[PDB]
Amino acid sequence: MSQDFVTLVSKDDKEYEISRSAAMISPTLKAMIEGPFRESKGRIELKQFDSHILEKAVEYLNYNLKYSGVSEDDDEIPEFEIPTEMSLELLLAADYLSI
Amino acid sequence: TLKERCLQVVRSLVK
Repeated sequence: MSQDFVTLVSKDDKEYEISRSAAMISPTLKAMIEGPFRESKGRIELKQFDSHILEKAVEYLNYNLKYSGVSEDDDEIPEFEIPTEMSLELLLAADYLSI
Repeated sequence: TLKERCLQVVRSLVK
């Protein structure tokens, strides 16, 4: 029963809790929990990246899970809009997330 | 995917 959740954390400890089912879509989470496991035990503290950015980055992972569950491409899956303002920092969050 | 979207947005912004 491996937690069922991992914690991607933003700025001053704003913790987004991501279901294992989504988490595993990031090989990076899967590595981190196993490598420096004394530390990153389903915890990724990007304690500098902002919650509204991290939210979109992890929402992509959830969206990916939904898309996968859907399987047949689109069953009311919305357009994954990313405002320009997001992209700037979201790039780094996305890189760390590294699907 | 996310990277591609982000890159496309950045590219669009720069263009």
